[PDB]
Amino acid sequence: VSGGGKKPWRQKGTGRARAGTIRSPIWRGGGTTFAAKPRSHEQKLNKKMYRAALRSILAELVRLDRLVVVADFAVDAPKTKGLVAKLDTLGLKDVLIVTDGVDENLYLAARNLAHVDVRDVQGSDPVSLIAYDKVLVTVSAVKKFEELLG
Amino acid sequence: ARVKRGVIARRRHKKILKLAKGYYGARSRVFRVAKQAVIKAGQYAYRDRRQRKRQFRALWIARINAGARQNGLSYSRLIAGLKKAAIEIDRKVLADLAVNEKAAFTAIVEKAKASLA
RNA sequence: GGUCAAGUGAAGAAGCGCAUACGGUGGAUGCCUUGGCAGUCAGAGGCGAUGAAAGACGUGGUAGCCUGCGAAAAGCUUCGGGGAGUCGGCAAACAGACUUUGAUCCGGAGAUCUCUGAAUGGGGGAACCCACCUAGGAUAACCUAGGUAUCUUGUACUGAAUCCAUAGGUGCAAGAGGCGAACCAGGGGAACUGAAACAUCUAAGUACCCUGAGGAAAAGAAAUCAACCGAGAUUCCCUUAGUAGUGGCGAGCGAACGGGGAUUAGCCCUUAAGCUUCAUUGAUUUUAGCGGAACGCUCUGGAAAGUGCGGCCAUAGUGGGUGAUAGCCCCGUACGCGAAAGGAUCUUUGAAGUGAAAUCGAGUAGGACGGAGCACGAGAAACUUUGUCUGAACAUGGGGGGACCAUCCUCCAAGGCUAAAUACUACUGACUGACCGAUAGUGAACCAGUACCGUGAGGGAAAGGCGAAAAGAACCCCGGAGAGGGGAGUGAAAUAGAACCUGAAACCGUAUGCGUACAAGCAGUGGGAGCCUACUUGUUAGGUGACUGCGUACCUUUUGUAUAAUGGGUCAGCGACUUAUAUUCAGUGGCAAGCUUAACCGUAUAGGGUAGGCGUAGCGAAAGCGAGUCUUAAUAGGGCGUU
RNA sequence: AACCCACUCCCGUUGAAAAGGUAGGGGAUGACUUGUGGAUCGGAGUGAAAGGCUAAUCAAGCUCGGAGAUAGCUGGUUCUC
RNA sequence: GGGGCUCAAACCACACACCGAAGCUGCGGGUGUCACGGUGACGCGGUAGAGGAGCGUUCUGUAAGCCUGUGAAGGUGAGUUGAGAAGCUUGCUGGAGGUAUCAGAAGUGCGAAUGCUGACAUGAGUAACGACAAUGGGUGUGAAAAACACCCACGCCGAAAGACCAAGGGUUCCUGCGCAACGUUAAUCGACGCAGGGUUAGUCGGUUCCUAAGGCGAGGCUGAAAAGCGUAGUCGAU
RNA sequence: UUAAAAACACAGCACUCUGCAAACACGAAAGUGGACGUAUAGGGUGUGACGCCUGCCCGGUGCCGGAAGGUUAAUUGAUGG
RNA sequence: CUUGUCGGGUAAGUUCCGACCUGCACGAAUGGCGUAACGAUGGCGGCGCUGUCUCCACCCGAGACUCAGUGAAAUUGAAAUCGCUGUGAAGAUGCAGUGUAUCCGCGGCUAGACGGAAAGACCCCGUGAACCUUUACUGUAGCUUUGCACUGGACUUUGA
RNA sequence: UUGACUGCGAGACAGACACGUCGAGCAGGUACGAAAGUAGGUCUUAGUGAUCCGGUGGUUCUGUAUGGAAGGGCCAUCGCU
Ligand SMILES: [Mg+2]
Ligand SMILES: [Mg+2]
Ligand SMILES: [Mg+2]
Ligand SMILES: [Mg+2]
Ligand SMILES: [Mg+2]
Ligand SMILES: [Mg+2]
Ligand SMILES: [Mg+2]
Ligand SMILES: [Mg+2]
Ligand SMILES: [Mg+2]
Ligand SMILES: [Mg+2]
Ligand SMILES: [Mg+2]
Ligand SMILES: [Mg+2]
Ligand SMILES: [Mg+2]
Ligand SMILES: [Mg+2]
Ligand SMILES: [Mg+2]
Ligand SMILES: [Mg+2]
Ligand SMILES: [Mg+2]
Ligand SMILES: [Mg+2]
Ligand SMILES: [Mg+2]
Ligand SMILES: [Mg+2]
Ligand SMILES: [Mg+2]
Ligand SMILES: [Mg+2]
Ligand SMILES: [Mg+2]
Ligand SMILES: [Mg+2]
Ligand SMILES: [Mg+2]
Ligand SMILES: [Mg+2]
Ligand SMILES: [Mg+2]
Ligand SMILES: [Mg+2]
Ligand SMILES: [Mg+2]
Ligand SMILES: [Mg+2]
Ligand SMILES: [Mg+2]
Ligand SMILES: [Mg+2]
Ligand SMILES: [Mg+2]
Ligand SMILES: [Mg+2]
Ligand SMILES: [Mg+2]
Ligand SMILES: [Mg+2]
Ligand SMILES: [Mg+2]
Ligand SMILES: [Mg+2]
Ligand SMILES: [Mg+2]
Ligand SMILES: [Mg+2]
Ligand SMILES: [Mg+2]
Ligand SMILES: [Mg+2]
Ligand SMILES: [Mg+2]
Ligand SMILES: [Mg+2]
Ligand SMILES: [Mg+2]
Ligand SMILES: [Mg+2]
Ligand SMILES: [Mg+2]
Ligand SMILES: [Mg+2]
Ligand SMILES: [Mg+2]
Ligand SMILES: [Mg+2]
Ligand SMILES: [Mg+2]
Ligand SMILES: [Mg+2]
Ligand SMILES: [Mg+2]
Ligand SMILES: [Mg+2]
Ligand SMILES: [Mg+2]
Ligand SMILES: [Mg+2]
Ligand SMILES: [Mg+2]
Ligand SMILES: [Mg+2]
Ligand SMILES: [Mg+2]
Ligand SMILES: [Mg+2]
Ligand SMILES: [Mg+2]
Ligand SMILES: [Mg+2]
Ligand SMILES: [Mg+2]
Ligand SMILES: [Mg+2]
Ligand SMILES: [Mg+2]
Ligand SMILES: [Mg+2]
Ligand SMILES: [Mg+2]
Ligand SMILES: [Mg+2]
Ligand SMILES: [Mg+2]
Ligand SMILES: [Mg+2]
Ligand SMILES: [Mg+2]
Ligand SMILES: [Mg+2]
Ligand SMILES: [Mg+2]
Ligand SMILES: [Mg+2]
Ligand SMILES: [Mg+2]
Ligand SMILES: [Mg+2]
Ligand SMILES: [Mg+2]
Ligand SMILES: [Mg+2]
Ligand SMILES: [Mg+2]
Ligand SMILES: [Mg+2]
Ligand SMILES: [Mg+2]
Ligand SMILES: [Mg+2]
Ligand SMILES: [Mg+2]
Ligand SMILES: [Mg+2]
Ligand SMILES: [Mg+2]
Ligand SMILES: [Mg+2]
Ligand SMILES: [Mg+2]
Ligand SMILES: [Mg+2]
Ligand SMILES: [Mg+2]
Ligand SMILES: [Mg+2]
Ligand SMILES: [Mg+2]
Ligand SMILES: [Mg+2]
Ligand SMILES: [Mg+2]
Ligand SMILES: [Mg+2]
Ligand SMILES: [Mg+2]
Ligand SMILES: [Mg+2]
Ligand SMILES: [Mg+2]
Ligand SMILES: [Mg+2]
Ligand SMILES: [Mg+2]
Ligand SMILES: [Mg+2]
Ligand SMILES: [Mg+2]
Ligand SMILES: [Mg+2]
Ligand SMILES: [Mg+2]
Ligand SMILES: [Mg+2]
Ligand SMILES: [Mg+2]
Ligand SMILES: [Mg+2]
Ligand SMILES: [Mg+2]
Ligand SMILES: [Mg+2]
Ligand SMILES: [Mg+2]
Ligand SMILES: [Mg+2]
Ligand SMILES: [Mg+2]
Ligand SMILES: [Mg+2]
Ligand SMILES: [Mg+2]
Ligand SMILES: [Mg+2]
Ligand SMILES: [Mg+2]
Ligand SMILES: [Mg+2]
Ligand SMILES: [Mg+2]
Ligand SMILES: [Mg+2]
Ligand SMILES: [Mg+2]
Ligand SMILES: [Mg+2]
Ligand SMILES: [Mg+2]
Ligand SMILES: [Mg+2]
Ligand SMILES: [Mg+2]
Ligand SMILES: [Mg+2]
Ligand SMILES: [Mg+2]
Ligand SMILES: [Mg+2]
Ligand SMILES: [Mg+2]
Ligand SMILES: [Mg+2]
Ligand SMILES: [Mg+2]
Ligand SMILES: [Mg+2]
Ligand SMILES: [Mg+2]
Ligand SMILES: [Mg+2]
Ligand SMILES: [Mg+2]
Ligand SMILES: [Mg+2]
Ligand SMILES: [Mg+2]
Ligand SMILES: [Mg+2]
Ligand SMILES: [Mg+2]
Ligand SMILES: [Mg+2]
Ligand SMILES: [Mg+2]
Ligand SMILES: [Mg+2]
Ligand SMILES: [Mg+2]
Ligand SMILES: [Mg+2]
Ligand SMILES: [Mg+2]
Ligand SMILES: [Mg+2]
Ligand SMILES: [Mg+2]
Ligand SMILES: [Mg+2]
Ligand SMILES: [Mg+2]
Ligand SMILES: [Mg+2]
Ligand SMILES: [Mg+2]
Ligand SMILES: [Mg+2]
Ligand SMILES: [Mg+2]
Ligand SMILES: [Mg+2]
Ligand SMILES: [Mg+2]
Ligand SMILES: [Mg+2]
Ligand SMILES: [Mg+2]
Ligand SMILES: [Mg+2]
Ligand SMILES: [Mg+2]
Ligand SMILES: [Mg+2]
Ligand SMILES: [Mg+2]
Ligand SMILES: [Mg+2]
Ligand SMILES: [Mg+2]
Ligand SMILES: [Mg+2]
Ligand SMILES: [Mg+2]
Ligand SMILES: [Mg+2]
Ligand SMILES: [Mg+2]
Ligand SMILES: [Mg+2]
Ligand SMILES: [Mg+2]
Ligand SMILES: [Mg+2]
Ligand SMILES: [Mg+2]
Ligand SMILES: [Mg+2]
Ligand SMILES: [Mg+2]
Ligand SMILES: [Mg+2]
Ligand SMILES: [Mg+2]
Ligand SMILES: [Mg+2]
Ligand SMILES: [Mg+2]
Ligand SMILES: [Mg+2]
Ligand SMILES: [Mg+2]
Repeated sequence: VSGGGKKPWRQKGTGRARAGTIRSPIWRGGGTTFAAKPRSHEQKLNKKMYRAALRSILAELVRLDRLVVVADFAVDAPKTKGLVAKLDTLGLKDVLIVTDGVDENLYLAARNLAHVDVRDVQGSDPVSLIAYDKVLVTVSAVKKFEELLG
Repeated sequence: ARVKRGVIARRRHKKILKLAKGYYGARSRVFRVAKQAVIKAGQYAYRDRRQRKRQFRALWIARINAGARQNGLSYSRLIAGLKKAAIEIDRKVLADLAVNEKAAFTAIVEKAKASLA
């Protein structure tokens, strides 16, 4: 904190409490006692200890009847209206779409759509699979989960 | 996440100053004096729940003495004669009959006196 | 019904206490934000004698101060954009004007550019004083435009002691000078502190001062390591490893070999890569802009974006603000377009210079004395460097492999140039935040490095909020043609009235109820009459508390405090166990005789990367041997270890 | 006498004044007093020498840095069971 | 301890009764450990200190959710619920935001540090109002005159308490209009606020000419660097 | 800015150093002061007008002179291992 | 030791002046003993003079006091803030017993509130700090000795 | 005559640690006695100083490319009012 070099008053004789600098943590405009610096809140999670949670999450979606499996999922030309109609046939509003590869047409649509996300098998994190009300996977994406998760 | 103390601190001083209602001078309107006054008041209250039981028994015994000597007996002899015969009435009830039911008190003193104690 | 005597004793408060209700002061709290802080991704990394950074004075219709400009002075000329208002802000009014024949406004280029300041014609107390020379023009007591610092390099003329020529002297050309937060390479170089004292040592080659250069710098192509197998310039990151060493062998300091990565590159002294500047081949960016989809009815309301019903757009749906909460009201957003003219980068292919030291390295390698550097403090002390003094050989030669010798191995010093990977941000742009929200965040949200303080260097504040919209209160009355009020008006709301959101506490008042003038002390607590209020009309609620039992504050420090031991006038706000990296134990999980990655790649929290670390075997100082091993003459005994 | 000084008493001590005032007192042509301009300074200056003075600060000035020096010493350390 | 006490209310023996604690018992609750499968028995003073379990505050996810102009946060009363930190419901004020639940992160809880900043008390309407030269009337103006202006009359200085240069200051100078603040009281007055005006040189003082102490100093000599000294010279009045 | 004195200075006295590029002092050095002086001068030290005087000790420590002899540095490198 | 002893001065003299010598512990340029003049210098004694005093009295101005105006300060845990004798962190307004006493100002005085002011300066402690001294330790500026370098010729003496 | 022996050592006493005290018995070699046997100093309890550093005698250890050496390790032992 700027300033605060010399003693405000002398050590003895003035009848005031001892001071050494005007920028002391006790004073009004002084510094912070344990002032923060930028740092990283990064933890370590084992490779196998992360894959066991994916296995546990995926097993709970099947038990809770949130996982929906379909034979391929694609759209022609990027149109939010076109993707909205196709999800209504499956009866899904707040859905996470998982595919083996995110097509450009499917990515452009559903980008502005509110409660819909399109992801990848290796892009699907623990948080998203718990957050959305349904998870819609394709057959190719299922055969890829068993490869990565054993 | 900086936390400000304004709302919680004020809500905590007002709790103490509400218990200091009716005290004199600074004991009811500044927190430093009122906090000490509320603690001392609670200290007296715990102690004086013990003393209330002592002060009332000393008052029942004094009244039974006054009413027994009107019938011709002292307190220490009346208690010895009540134990001797069978009677196990409280001192609180005995002091109530001395003031209100004076005829019933006489019959108890006469019953205790027949036990020659 | 009188008189006397005795007994008893309501009301009457100068002022105080408690409770309640209204005020005043005061500025907390809540909400808010034009201000800050920390990152990420880019930019471009300098400005200056063509006069800088920093300023003084001036400049407008009207006074001051900020912001722009510079006697051509809130501007002049040109291109390019657009498309209707404009004459900058505090900060308003009154005036004068400007223009769809294209203005204010934005961008490129040009012109002007006072005085001070490296300040450079000479001096000076910065913003002042005094000049000389050349050319042109006026006749009076000048004007206009150019020149006149110093040093270095080059060149021309010239010329002392002194004969020749040297020093020296003038005239021209080119360059330099000063400023800047950090990064880089060098010169000089502390102390507090730690070692629980202190000298060697540490702190530390840090702080600080000084000198050069660049957008990066430095270093760089083996007289290098290895170990009889090989590697292959420099720089940076992760390990080896807190190990080998070093050390009043104290406190401490601290490698390398060997591996895993980022980057990829070498070329010359029989003259080369490269670099710089001009001229041309193309590409791409930057300095401004243009288009940019989709909504109605109804209720409450001052005002719908909120309620209820029904729709539409989506490569655009958690943006900002519009009278309360908006994808479809506005500006934007995704996505497409766009440059007269400047800047920049990469690309051709031409010239010029440079690289450049000539010719393979001599006062050099080596040595002696005294110091520095190597993790290494003289130590068995190798290697580098040099202040003093010396001093080789010439490829059948020389240097290293940690005293030294022999044998082997590997290199060729005393001449040069080289990109990338790396460091930093005073400065510009965009995005982001389990950052702050006016005692916080920059000292600085507000005309802040200001006011103020100091001779000076220097130190260094306080101070935000009416309302949606000024609709900012016409008019009447009191008052000094006041200050301040009472009405009336505006507004949804003036106890939102300009010291204006909300408006707490300390502190100061007015009104009502009860208590208080024969009474002794931490002011309460237990019991308790009487009175007042309300209403459920008394086993109720609320306010007072006559009288009475008990009762010497809080914190700290102590064997011990009512202590006449410390601290506090009170209120409000702020104010003290944190973070990073290495570890040990416990709890709780994943894998399991195996577990786990670090740097770094990456589609970027996934996946790869198992170099490394720990475990599966110990004993011994070690060589070494191994379910054993050490001691020992000993398979004896004993120590440690083993199902 | 002016001017320079500061021996005594008293007042003042929250002062009219962070060193004064009223009464008295010493020198007063000299080793005098004084204006303007200048020179010497921090382990340094200056000193007819009191460790005096160097901007109300001197047994080592002020200011900014090392720097949040060190403090086996005092003080303080915030909700509940 | 006091009043008071003498065949005692003193002392010495014996006897019976009663009072007397938070001790023990009775009744109703809460908790720790152990045993058994909710009951039993046996505990529950406490500083330094160890162990266990919780409340509340700000931010992030849950949450493009839910609540809210038929009224959010905040402020101020009342009632009510827990063993506590505390929770909940409401009247008034306010006028736009808040965050159930379960998790995750902390600038996470003040009465003290002769603590820091602002506001306000007590002393107290008390000390003091700054040289003890000195004031008294009349008139005028004015909302209002002890203090302003004029007149009459007293006092004080006069080697100054009168005039004038220099330094220093910088509009304080004069006039018109004013009195909120400033003036240790009031003020119509003012060195105060607003607005105008006011400084005229061949001879006065500067500048220009010359030098003193001293400064700077081309070349120069010296020095790790910065730099020191100094010649020609050119600044510098007192 | 609580001590004005018996404290400091003083004229006079004495000792000692210095031959000039002086001793001495400030300066990493150039240089400057001493001094544009020259032993009747300059520096340091003590005493303190004037009068009468200033006694004994050279063992210690210092200073001056001597140089015979003992020890005695970098340097040198016989000899031995 | 000591107010030594003797003499003078006073009614009375631990001070003063003159001597004695038993100099705890004078002494000759850190000078010895004298000395005219001088000193806001130290000690003692007289004359004059007096409110210095016995012992104070009266008077005059400026405050103090009252009225009008303006308007501080240190201090402060909170106060419904008596005496005495005991007790007690050992000297009590606040504890115990007891005695006194209606409530509130103003002018005065300072006995107490271990009164206010300044984290005691005396004393001790800290493996604290400064500055000063020296034949404390370790260094070092300056001064000085010798070797080598800048640094040469000749003659002579002299050791290997 | 050399048991004031060499390697150990079951088990104890003391004790914060570092240290200290007693010791049967086994293996090697001994000395006295005819032999059973006794002898790991002295009737017992004081006569003592850690680590670092440096020196001396040994050593089937190590020894910075290799063979050696220097240096280091191990055992014994010297230098501290
Ligand atoms: Mg400072
Ligand atoms: Mg400092
Ligand atoms: Mg104090
Ligand atoms: Mg701050
Ligand atoms: Mg990974
Ligand atoms: Mg989406
Ligand atoms: Mg009450
Ligand atoms: Mg209250
Ligand atoms: Mg009455
Ligand atoms: Mg009252
Ligand atoms: Mg960058
Ligand atoms: Mg760049
Ligand atoms: Mg300006
Ligand atoms: Mg012009
Ligand atoms: Mg145009
Ligand atoms: Mg110039
Ligand atoms: Mg100049
Ligand atoms: Mg020029
Ligand atoms: Mg000039
Ligand atoms: Mg430069
Ligand atoms: Mg040191
Ligand atoms: Mg130390
Ligand atoms: Mg220490
Ligand atoms: Mg020390
Ligand atoms: Mg060091
Ligand atoms: Mg160096
Ligand atoms: Mg550059
Ligand atoms: Mg290089
Ligand atoms: Mg290398
Ligand atoms: Mg080979
Ligand atoms: Mg290479
Ligand atoms: Mg649009
Ligand atoms: Mg929005
Ligand atoms: Mg609103
Ligand atoms: Mg919107
Ligand atoms: Mg609409
Ligand atoms: Mg070569
Ligand atoms: Mg050469
Ligand atoms: Mg060499
Ligand atoms: Mg050497
Ligand atoms: Mg060395
Ligand atoms: Mg050593
Ligand atoms: Mg050499
Ligand atoms: Mg070499
Ligand atoms: Mg070698
Ligand atoms: Mg070797
Ligand atoms: Mg080379
Ligand atoms: Mg930026
Ligand atoms: Mg606020
Ligand atoms: Mg601020
Ligand atoms: Mg500030
Ligand atoms: Mg000033
Ligand atoms: Mg209306
Ligand atoms: Mg209101
Ligand atoms: Mg309002
Ligand atoms: Mg207010
Ligand atoms: Mg508002
Ligand atoms: Mg308000
Ligand atoms: Mg209030
Ligand atoms: Mg009142
Ligand atoms: Mg009343
Ligand atoms: Mg009475
Ligand atoms: Mg009464
Ligand atoms: Mg009383
Ligand atoms: Mg009661
Ligand atoms: Mg009641
Ligand atoms: Mg009561
Ligand atoms: Mg009571
Ligand atoms: Mg009591
Ligand atoms: Mg004590
Ligand atoms: Mg004590
Ligand atoms: Mg107390
Ligand atoms: Mg006690
Ligand atoms: Mg106390
Ligand atoms: Mg007291
Ligand atoms: Mg005390
Ligand atoms: Mg104390
Ligand atoms: Mg305390
Ligand atoms: Mg106090
Ligand atoms: Mg496990
Ligand atoms: Mg064994
Ligand atoms: Mg074992
Ligand atoms: Mg004068
Ligand atoms: Mg007098
Ligand atoms: Mg005088
Ligand atoms: Mg005089
Ligand atoms: Mg005289
Ligand atoms: Mg003079
Ligand atoms: Mg100077
Ligand atoms: Mg100093
Ligand atoms: Mg002294
Ligand atoms: Mg100063
Ligand atoms: Mg001073
Ligand atoms: Mg430090
Ligand atoms: Mg400190
Ligand atoms: Mg203390
Ligand atoms: Mg009983
Ligand atoms: Mg009981
Ligand atoms: Mg009990
Ligand atoms: Mg029970
Ligand atoms: Mg307990
Ligand atoms: Mg108990
Ligand atoms: Mg409401
Ligand atoms: Mg909030
Ligand atoms: Mg409430
Ligand atoms: Mg509310
Ligand atoms: Mg809002
Ligand atoms: Mg939440
Ligand atoms: Mg805190
Ligand atoms: Mg506290
Ligand atoms: Mg507080
Ligand atoms: Mg506390
Ligand atoms: Mg105080
Ligand atoms: Mg406080
Ligand atoms: Mg008052
Ligand atoms: Mg008073
Ligand atoms: Mg008074
Ligand atoms: Mg007065
Ligand atoms: Mg007066
Ligand atoms: Mg006065
Ligand atoms: Mg006056
Ligand atoms: Mg008049
Ligand atoms: Mg007057
Ligand atoms: Mg006169
Ligand atoms: Mg002037
Ligand atoms: Mg002035
Ligand atoms: Mg005037
Ligand atoms: Mg006027
Ligand atoms: Mg008035
Ligand atoms: Mg006034
Ligand atoms: Mg004026
Ligand atoms: Mg000159
Ligand atoms: Mg010069
Ligand atoms: Mg020069
Ligand atoms: Mg001149
Ligand atoms: Mg003159
Ligand atoms: Mg004098
Ligand atoms: Mg004096
Ligand atoms: Mg003196
Ligand atoms: Mg002499
Ligand atoms: Mg003398
Ligand atoms: Mg003398
Ligand atoms: Mg002699
Ligand atoms: Mg001698
Ligand atoms: Mg000699
Ligand atoms: Mg004597
Ligand atoms: Mg005598
Ligand atoms: Mg006598
Ligand atoms: Mg006398
Ligand atoms: Mg003599
Ligand atoms: Mg003497
Ligand atoms: Mg004499
Ligand atoms: Mg004199
Ligand atoms: Mg005399
Ligand atoms: Mg006399
Ligand atoms: Mg008055
Ligand atoms: Mg009283
Ligand atoms: Mg006592
Ligand atoms: Mg007492
Ligand atoms: Mg009490
Ligand atoms: Mg008492
Ligand atoms: Mg008691
Ligand atoms: Mg009084
Ligand atoms: Mg008095
Ligand atoms: Mg008093
Ligand atoms: Mg005191
Ligand atoms: Mg202190
Ligand atoms: Mg103290
Ligand atoms: Mg002392
Ligand atoms: Mg010691
Ligand atoms: Mg100690
Ligand atoms: Mg034992
Ligand atoms: Mg035999
Ligand atoms: Mg035998
Ligand atoms: Mg040692
Ligand atoms: Mg070898
Ligand atoms: Mg060896």
